[PDB]
Amino acid sequence: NLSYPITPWRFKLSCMPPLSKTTFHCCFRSEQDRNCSLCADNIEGKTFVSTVNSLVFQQIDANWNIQCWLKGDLKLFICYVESLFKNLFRNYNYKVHLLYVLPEVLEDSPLVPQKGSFQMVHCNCSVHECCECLVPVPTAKLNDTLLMCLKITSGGVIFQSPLMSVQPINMVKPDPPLGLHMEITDDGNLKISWSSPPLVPFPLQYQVKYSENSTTVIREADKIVSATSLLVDSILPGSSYEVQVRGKRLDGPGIWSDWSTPRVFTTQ
Repeated sequence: NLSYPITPWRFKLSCMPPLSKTTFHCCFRSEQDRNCSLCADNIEGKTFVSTVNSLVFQQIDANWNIQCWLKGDLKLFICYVESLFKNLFRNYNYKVHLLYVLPEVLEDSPLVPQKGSFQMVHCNCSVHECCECLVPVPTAKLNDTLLMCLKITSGGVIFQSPLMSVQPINMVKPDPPLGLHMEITDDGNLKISWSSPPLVPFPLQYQVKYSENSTTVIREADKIVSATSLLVDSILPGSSYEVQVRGKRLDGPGIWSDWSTPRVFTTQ
Protein backbone atom coordinates (compact mmCIF):
# COMPACT_ATOMS: atom_id res chain seq x y z
CA ASN A 1 0.00 0.00 0.00
CA LEU A 2 1.62 3.21 -1.30
CA SER A 3 5.02 1.49 -1.38
CA TYR A 4 6.95 0.72 -4.58
CA PRO A 5 10.32 -1.07 -4.45
CA ILE A 6 13.04 0.33 -6.71
CA THR A 7 13.50 -2.38 -9.35
CA PRO A 8 15.88 -1.87 -11.04
CA TRP A 9 18.21 0.94 -9.92
CA ARG A 10 17.88 2.59 -13.36
CA PHE A 11 14.72 4.70 -13.53
CA LYS A 12 13.47 7.57 -15.67
CA LEU A 13 11.51 10.46 -14.14
CA SER A 14 9.44 12.66 -16.45
CA CYS A 15 7.16 15.62 -15.75
CA MET A 16 4.41 16.41 -18.25
CA PRO A 17 1.47 18.82 -18.23
CA PRO A 18 -1.97 17.25 -17.56
CA LEU A 19 4.84 30.62 -7.50
CA SER A 20 4.88 29.49 -3.87
CA LYS A 21 2.25 26.78 -4.40
CA THR A 22 3.03 25.55 -7.93
CA THR A 23 2.83 21.75 -7.97
CA PHE A 24 4.12 19.74 -10.94
CA HIS A 25 3.15 16.09 -11.42
CA CYS A 26 6.10 13.84 -12.27
CA CYS A 27 6.03 10.09 -12.85
CA PHE A 28 8.48 7.24 -13.35
CA ARG A 29 8.48 5.83 -16.89
CA SER A 30 9.25 2.15 -16.39
CA GLU A 31 9.31 -0.53 -19.08
CA GLN A 32 6.14 -2.23 -17.79
CA ASP A 33 4.67 -0.03 -15.02
CA ARG A 34 3.59 3.60 -14.56
CA ASN A 35 3.48 4.64 -10.89
CA CYS A 36 2.67 8.21 -9.80
CA SER A 37 3.01 8.68 -6.03
CA LEU A 38 2.85 12.19 -4.57
CA CYS A 39 4.96 13.19 -1.58
CA ALA A 40 3.21 13.48 1.78
CA ASP A 41 4.88 16.82 2.58
CA ASN A 42 2.11 18.80 0.83
CA ILE A 43 -1.48 17.58 0.67
CA GLU A 44 -3.51 20.84 0.50
CA GLY A 45 -1.77 22.08 -2.65
CA LYS A 46 -4.91 21.72 -4.79
CA THR A 47 -4.50 25.07 -6.55
CA PHE A 48 -5.50 25.95 -10.11
CA VAL A 49 -2.66 26.21 -12.63
CA SER A 50 -2.99 28.42 -15.70
CA THR A 51 -2.74 26.57 -19.01
CA VAL A 52 -1.17 29.57 -20.78
CA ASN A 53 2.15 29.20 -18.94
CA SER A 54 2.27 25.44 -19.61
CA LEU A 55 3.70 26.13 -23.08
CA VAL A 56 6.73 27.65 -21.34
CA PHE A 57 7.26 24.29 -19.61
CA GLN A 58 7.35 22.78 -23.11
CA GLN A 59 10.51 24.78 -23.87
CA ILE A 60 12.38 23.52 -20.76
CA ASP A 61 12.95 19.78 -20.32
CA ALA A 62 13.02 18.92 -16.60
CA ASN A 63 15.75 16.28 -16.78
CA TRP A 64 18.00 16.03 -13.72
CA ASN A 65 20.36 13.34 -12.43
CA ILE A 66 20.56 13.07 -8.63
CA GLN A 67 22.15 10.02 -6.99
CA CYS A 68 21.65 9.48 -3.25
CA TRP A 69 23.07 6.45 -1.47
CA LEU A 70 24.62 5.22 1.77
CA LYS A 71 28.36 4.61 1.98
CA GLY A 72 29.71 1.24 3.06
CA ASP A 73 31.33 2.65 6.20
CA LEU A 74 27.84 3.45 7.58
CA LYS A 75 29.05 6.94 8.50
CA LEU A 76 27.83 9.43 5.87
CA PHE A 77 25.03 9.54 3.29
CA ILE A 78 26.36 10.65 -0.09
CA CYS A 79 24.07 12.70 -2.34
CA TYR A 80 25.47 13.88 -5.68
CA VAL A 81 23.67 16.39 -7.90
CA GLU A 82 25.12 16.98 -11.37
CA SER A 83 23.74 19.16 -14.17
CA LEU A 84 24.10 17.70 -17.67
CA PHE A 85 23.69 21.20 -19.18
CA LYS A 86 27.24 22.43 -18.54
CA ASN A 87 26.59 26.01 -19.64
CA LEU A 88 28.87 28.71 -18.22
CA PHE A 89 26.56 31.55 -19.30
CA ARG A 90 24.14 30.83 -16.42
CA ASN A 91 25.45 29.69 -13.02
CA TYR A 92 22.34 29.31 -10.86
CA ASN A 93 22.95 29.35 -7.10
CA TYR A 94 20.84 26.40 -5.96
CA LYS A 95 20.71 25.00 -2.42
CA VAL A 96 20.01 21.32 -1.74
CA HIS A 97 18.40 20.35 1.57
CA LEU A 98 18.27 16.75 2.80
CA LEU A 99 14.96 16.01 4.55
CA TYR A 100 15.10 12.64 6.30
CA VAL A 101 13.09 11.08 9.13
CA LEU A 102 13.43 7.83 11.10
CA PRO A 103 10.03 6.98 12.62
CA GLU A 104 9.95 4.29 15.29
CA VAL A 105 7.87 1.11 15.17
CA LEU A 106 4.56 1.88 16.89
CA GLU A 107 1.94 -0.82 17.46
CA ASP A 108 -0.91 1.69 17.99
CA SER A 109 -2.11 2.64 14.47
CA PRO A 110 0.09 3.79 11.53
CA LEU A 111 0.06 7.50 12.32
CA VAL A 112 0.92 9.88 9.49
CA PRO A 113 3.88 12.17 10.31
CA GLN A 114 2.92 15.83 10.61
CA LYS A 115 4.53 18.90 9.06
CA GLY A 116 8.00 19.72 10.36
CA SER A 117 8.81 16.14 11.37
CA PHE A 118 11.61 15.94 8.79
CA GLN A 119 14.92 17.37 9.98
CA MET A 120 16.33 20.35 8.08
CA VAL A 121 20.09 20.29 7.44
CA HIS A 122 21.83 22.90 5.29
CA CYS A 123 24.45 21.28 3.06
CA ASN A 124 27.73 23.04 2.27
CA CYS A 125 27.59 23.87 -1.45
CA SER A 126 30.82 24.74 -3.25
CA VAL A 127 31.35 27.24 -6.06
CA HIS A 128 31.61 24.55 -8.78
CA GLU A 129 27.99 23.36 -8.43
CA CYS A 130 28.86 20.62 -5.93
CA CYS A 131 27.21 20.22 -2.52
CA GLU A 132 28.54 18.05 0.31
CA CYS A 133 26.28 16.91 3.17
CA LEU A 134 27.57 15.51 6.47
CA VAL A 135 24.70 13.97 8.46
CA PRO A 136 25.81 12.22 11.69
CA VAL A 137 23.66 9.08 11.83
CA PRO A 138 23.91 7.08 15.09
CA THR A 139 24.49 3.35 14.73
CA ALA A 140 21.36 2.58 16.78
CA LYS A 141 19.09 3.90 13.99
CA LEU A 142 20.81 2.06 11.12
CA ASN A 143 18.37 -0.87 11.26
CA ASP A 144 15.26 1.34 11.11
CA THR A 145 13.26 2.35 8.03
CA LEU A 146 14.31 5.56 6.28
CA LEU A 147 12.04 7.55 3.95
CA MET A 148 13.33 10.43 1.84
CA CYS A 149 11.57 13.12 -0.20
CA LEU A 150 13.91 15.55 -1.95
CA LYS A 151 12.86 19.20 -1.75
CA ILE A 152 14.38 21.90 -3.98
CA THR A 153 13.72 25.60 -3.34
CA SER A 154 14.51 28.07 -6.13
CA GLY A 155 13.15 31.62 -6.19
CA GLY A 156 10.12 30.72 -4.11
CA VAL A 157 9.41 27.68 -6.32
CA ILE A 158 9.29 24.30 -4.56
CA PHE A 159 10.01 21.02 -6.37
CA GLN A 160 9.23 17.77 -4.55
CA SER A 161 10.42 14.36 -5.72
CA PRO A 162 8.04 11.37 -5.65
CA LEU A 163 8.14 9.24 -2.53
CA MET A 164 10.51 6.27 -2.71
CA SER A 165 10.69 3.27 -0.38
CA VAL A 166 13.95 1.30 -0.26
CA GLN A 167 16.39 -0.05 2.31
CA PRO A 168 19.75 1.81 2.27
CA ILE A 169 21.56 -1.42 3.21
CA ASN A 170 21.11 -2.99 -0.24
CA MET A 171 23.62 -0.62 -1.91
CA VAL A 172 26.70 -0.98 0.29
CA LYS A 173 29.60 1.01 -1.20
CA PRO A 174 32.65 0.42 1.02
CA ASP A 175 35.83 2.48 1.02
CA PRO A 176 38.46 1.73 -1.65
CA PRO A 177 40.89 -0.97 -0.50
CA LEU A 178 43.96 0.24 1.38
CA GLY A 179 47.00 -1.58 2.72
CA LEU A 180 46.53 -4.45 0.26
CA HIS A 181 49.52 -6.61 -0.67
CA MET A 182 50.20 -9.51 -3.03
CA GLU A 183 52.65 -12.29 -2.21
CA ILE A 184 53.39 -15.96 -2.90
CA THR A 185 52.47 -18.43 -0.17
CA ASP A 186 55.10 -21.00 0.83
CA ASP A 187 52.65 -23.78 -0.13
CA GLY A 188 52.48 -22.59 -3.75
CA ASN A 189 49.59 -20.13 -3.97
CA LEU A 190 49.10 -16.38 -4.39
CA LYS A 191 47.70 -14.32 -1.50
CA ILE A 192 46.14 -10.91 -2.15
CA SER A 193 45.24 -9.39 1.22
CA TRP A 194 43.40 -6.22 2.21
CA SER A 195 42.01 -4.88 5.48
CA SER A 196 38.22 -4.86 5.19
CA PRO A 197 36.34 -2.32 7.34
CA PRO A 198 35.16 -3.80 10.67
CA LEU A 199 32.00 -1.67 11.05
CA VAL A 200 29.97 -3.81 8.61
CA PRO A 201 27.55 -5.94 10.70
CA PHE A 202 27.33 -8.68 8.04
CA PRO A 203 29.89 -10.38 5.79
CA LEU A 204 30.32 -8.75 2.38
CA GLN A 205 30.85 -10.78 -0.78
CA TYR A 206 33.65 -9.55 -3.06
CA GLN A 207 34.22 -10.52 -6.69
CA VAL A 208 37.64 -9.90 -8.25
CA LYS A 209 38.34 -10.01 -11.99
CA TYR A 210 41.54 -11.94 -12.74
CA SER A 211 42.94 -13.50 -15.90
CA GLU A 212 46.13 -15.40 -16.69
CA ASN A 213 47.43 -13.37 -19.64
CA SER A 214 50.43 -14.91 -21.40
CA THR A 215 51.60 -14.29 -24.97
CA THR A 216 49.29 -17.04 -26.27
CA VAL A 217 47.46 -18.64 -23.32
CA ILE A 218 44.51 -16.55 -22.09
CA ARG A 219 42.32 -17.63 -19.16
CA GLU A 220 39.86 -15.27 -17.47
CA ALA A 221 38.32 -16.55 -14.23
CA ASP A 222 35.87 -15.13 -11.71
CA LYS A 223 35.03 -16.18 -8.15
CA ILE A 224 33.23 -14.57 -5.21
CA VAL A 225 34.86 -14.69 -1.77
CA SER A 226 33.98 -13.05 1.54
CA ALA A 227 37.21 -13.58 3.50
CA THR A 228 40.06 -11.07 3.78
CA SER A 229 42.31 -13.25 1.59
CA LEU A 230 41.90 -15.05 -1.74
CA LEU A 231 43.30 -18.52 -2.44
CA VAL A 232 44.16 -19.52 -6.02
CA ASP A 233 45.38 -23.04 -6.73
CA SER A 234 48.51 -23.69 -8.82
CA ILE A 235 49.43 -20.18 -9.93
CA LEU A 236 51.08 -20.15 -13.35
CA PRO A 237 54.68 -18.91 -13.67
CA GLY A 238 55.36 -16.18 -16.19
CA SER A 239 51.81 -14.78 -16.15
CA SER A 240 50.31 -11.35 -15.56
CA TYR A 241 47.52 -11.07 -12.99
CA GLU A 242 45.36 -7.96 -12.64
CA VAL A 243 43.20 -7.34 -9.57
CA GLN A 244 40.06 -5.19 -9.59
CA VAL A 245 37.28 -5.46 -7.00
CA ARG A 246 33.70 -4.21 -6.82
CA GLY A 247 31.08 -4.53 -4.09
CA LYS A 248 27.64 -6.14 -4.16
CA ARG A 249 25.13 -7.38 -1.61
CA LEU A 250 25.24 -11.10 -0.86
CA ASP A 251 21.44 -11.44 -0.71
CA GLY A 252 19.21 -10.13 -3.48
CA PRO A 253 20.08 -7.37 -5.94
CA GLY A 254 22.48 -4.54 -5.23
CA ILE A 255 24.40 -1.58 -6.60
CA TRP A 256 28.01 -1.91 -7.73
CA SER A 257 30.51 -0.13 -5.48
CA ASP A 258 33.28 2.26 -6.52
CA TRP A 259 35.86 1.16 -9.06
CA SER A 260 38.95 0.30 -7.01
CA THR A 261 42.51 0.68 -8.24
CA PRO A 262 43.43 -2.17 -10.62
CA ARG A 263 46.85 -3.57 -9.66
CA VAL A 264 49.17 -5.65 -11.85
CA PHE A 265 51.49 -8.48 -10.77
CA THR A 266 54.01 -10.08 -13.13
CA THR A 267 55.46 -13.45 -12.16
CA GLN A 268 58.96 -14.32 -13.31
